[PDB]
Amino acid sequence: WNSRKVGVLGGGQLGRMLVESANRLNIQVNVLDADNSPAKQISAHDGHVTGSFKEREAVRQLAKTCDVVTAEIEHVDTYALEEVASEVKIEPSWQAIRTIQNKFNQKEHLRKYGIPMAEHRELVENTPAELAKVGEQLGYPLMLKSKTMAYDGRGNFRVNSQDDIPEALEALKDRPLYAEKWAYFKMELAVIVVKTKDEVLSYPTVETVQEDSICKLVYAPARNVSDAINQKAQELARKAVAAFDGKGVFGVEMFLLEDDSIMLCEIASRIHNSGHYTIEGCALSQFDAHLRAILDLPIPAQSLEIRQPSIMLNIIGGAAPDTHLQAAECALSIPNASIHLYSKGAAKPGRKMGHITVTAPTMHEAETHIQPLIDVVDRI
Amino acid sequence: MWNSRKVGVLGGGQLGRMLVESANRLNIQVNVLDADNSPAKQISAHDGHVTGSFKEREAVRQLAKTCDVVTAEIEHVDTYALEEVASEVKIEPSWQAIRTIQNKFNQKEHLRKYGIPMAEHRELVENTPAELAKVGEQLGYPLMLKSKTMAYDGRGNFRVNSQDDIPEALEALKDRPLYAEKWAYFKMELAVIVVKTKDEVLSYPTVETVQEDSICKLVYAPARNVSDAINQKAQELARKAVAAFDGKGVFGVEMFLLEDDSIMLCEIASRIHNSGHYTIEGCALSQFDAHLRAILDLPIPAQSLEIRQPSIMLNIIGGAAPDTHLQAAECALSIPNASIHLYSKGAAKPGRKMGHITVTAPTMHEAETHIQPLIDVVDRIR
Ligand SMILES: Nc1ncnc2c1ncn2[C@@H]1O[C@H](COP(=O)(O)OP(=O)(O)OP(=O)(O)O)[C@@H](O)[C@H]1O
Ligand SMILES: Nc1ncnc2c1ncn2[C@@H]1O[C@H](COP(=O)(O)OP(=O)(O)OP(=O)(O)O)[C@@H](O)[C@H]1O
Ligand SMILES: [Mg+2]
Ligand SMILES: [Mg+2]
Ligand SMILES: [Mg+2]
Ligand SMILES: [Mg+2]
Repeated sequence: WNSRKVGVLGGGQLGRMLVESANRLNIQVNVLDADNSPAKQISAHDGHVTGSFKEREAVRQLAKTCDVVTAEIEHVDTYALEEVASEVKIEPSWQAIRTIQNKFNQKEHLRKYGIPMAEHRELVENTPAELAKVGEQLGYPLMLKSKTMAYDGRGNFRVNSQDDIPEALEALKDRPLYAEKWAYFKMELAVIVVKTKDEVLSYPTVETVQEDSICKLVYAPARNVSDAINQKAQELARKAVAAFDGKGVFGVEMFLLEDDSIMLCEIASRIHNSGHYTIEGCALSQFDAHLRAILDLPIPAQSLEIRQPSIMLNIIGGAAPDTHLQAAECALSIPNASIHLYSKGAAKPGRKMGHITVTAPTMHEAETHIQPLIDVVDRI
Repeated sequence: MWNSRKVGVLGGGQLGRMLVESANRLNIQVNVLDADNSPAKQISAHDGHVTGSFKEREAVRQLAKTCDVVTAEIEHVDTYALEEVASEVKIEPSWQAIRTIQNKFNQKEHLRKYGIPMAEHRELVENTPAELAKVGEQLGYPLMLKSKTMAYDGRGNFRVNSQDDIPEALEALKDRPLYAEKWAYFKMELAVIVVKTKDEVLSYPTVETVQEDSICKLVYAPARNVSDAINQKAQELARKAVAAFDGKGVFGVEMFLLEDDSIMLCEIASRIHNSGHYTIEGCALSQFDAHLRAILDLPIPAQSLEIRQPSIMLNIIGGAAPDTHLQAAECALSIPNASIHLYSKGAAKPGRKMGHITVTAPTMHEAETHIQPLIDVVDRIR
């Protein structure tokens, strides 16, 4: 069962956690990324392919040596993937990844399936006049969005008023964009879905908190949220994921609106930051679940249940190249703190350097244990 | 710079591997001393590892020259090279400790003065039936004939039902230093994992262990059906045993619970032990996380070794077939809340510890129910 070889496009922390799981199962993983990547570092064998998963020919080498190829990002060359689909299984599917990696197309496909979402207008002209018109239809503020290559919200620009139109466009020059109606959410939610060969399952709904457009915190499960909203959100995520072909873990972002209704923010065709808490909080982490789904191995549902309330805090670079080691050093003394350093090295501000996951029998207790670290992070 | 230190591990097996697993999470470098491609090395792709044996003087010397601290994943190492190197590298736990622990007759003779309860025993100065018998005549039958040295998985012990048994005994444990212990009729076996640090002595809760063909099979944590009085008594015994040795690190203590509720020591392991594998999922800080911090003087918050939910651990022991462990692993895939750990040792040999499965649940009763089918399976295959 475990003699197959899994190829992973990307060798960052996501790829790494993934390799932690395969290692557990003695399943070989061949990472395609820079030599030395966080993920090649815990997997000492010769099967790895050095290069970019944006580069056609490497992806080609990866493929020809693997039984299944998967990705640890949604910005991979799905055309290069399309080429080898003859040679190797690809999961999830490259069409699904293709639709998904372009934020506008993902939304329009989803619309066919009736998924609650924020209204938007594709921007064909990229002229301040075109945008003014949208503004009139959608109102301010508006969230100007890049369709592709999007992450950490570096390709998004909040347009508060007709007057920011120029800064917005200068900000997001040379890209296809769409403008989306503003989501007045009271909380951001996320659900990790496991799409298998036969079913679509999900972990419980959690609460995500981004600072500076970057994920800073996750509370699992979501604080002050009725089991119903929880289910609803889950139920929604599963349905949105089902509109895709292929297997594996999908990260689903959502918005909790003031009336407690739910809208989809965006889907990620791969294991995702919101789910790192499953390492310590559930029987099978999303990494475990991903491997299993793409190789058709059983996935008991109770294994995706949350064992104890957990709170995950990302370690993000600050200006000083050690800060991440500062957060971690502090972490060493937080009770019930589980520390994950990414072995990326020296920090660049805003880079994801590691994460700390804290558990306790109750959320309150967990919040109490981690505050001091949260504090340290804020201050420094 | 706390995690910039380098850790040398004498031994690259499953235990060292799990140690590496912890070091990896803290991004701490570990230089493994063992054969190329050993389990621990496989998840550690750097060029610092040492190729050779933990029983080998110079290899041990070489490794030492390469790190800040040397620790071990096994008891059977050259404590004479470590003594040679003590002025060059910190070694934790102490080489003297491992030196004493590695010889079981010496370990127990050391503990006798610290007043630890244990079985009566007699060293065998000659491995002559003539000798074994007079011994037979001193502690009665049946008795456990045991090699003081290179012991594991009972691969060095023989139960001696009686005199007719003798010759077999000697032949099985031929050309080894031996000792003989009076039989211990326990009503159950228990173990406590202890951690010695620069300023404290911590411990995990007591668990119930179950051996089969003298190899550890399962672990129930905490121990089922043991009064509160018993766990304390157990915790104390263990901690008392540990205290008789110097060094920082994790130690495992195996005890016997007798019919009358008294506990006697079975053996103490100078390092991470099978009894604690459940800590990976049962606690915030695993025994492996604990060991690394202890030896590096890093904080170990106490609440981090408290158990989160009941758990049961089961070892995947090889059988006649060298792929059966995959069969157990494979059945595990379907057990609810079962976390599979496979060691990457290759084809199985009989009795080899191939990997382990850990199942947790809000209650032991539920953990047991989940696990049963897996047990049923492993047993079929025995
Ligand atoms: N219409 C909107 N209204 C309000 N807030 C929005 C809107 N779109 C985005 N946001 C805020 O922007 C954040 C980042 O948006 P998004 O997830 O769409 O960007 P990204 O670059 O895709 O991020 P990621 O790092 O997750 O790939 C959201 O998590 C939410 O906080
Ligand atoms: N006197 C004794 N009476 C009865 N059983 C005994 C006795 N000594 C050992 N055993 C049985 O043998 C089991 C394994 O023996 P022991 O730990 O001494 O050997 P070992 O080779 O050191 O094994 P390991 O290091 O793998 O634990 C004990 O757990 C116990 O159940
Ligand atoms: Mg995104
Ligand atoms: Mg997002
Ligand atoms: Mg032993
Ligand atoms: Mg033992």
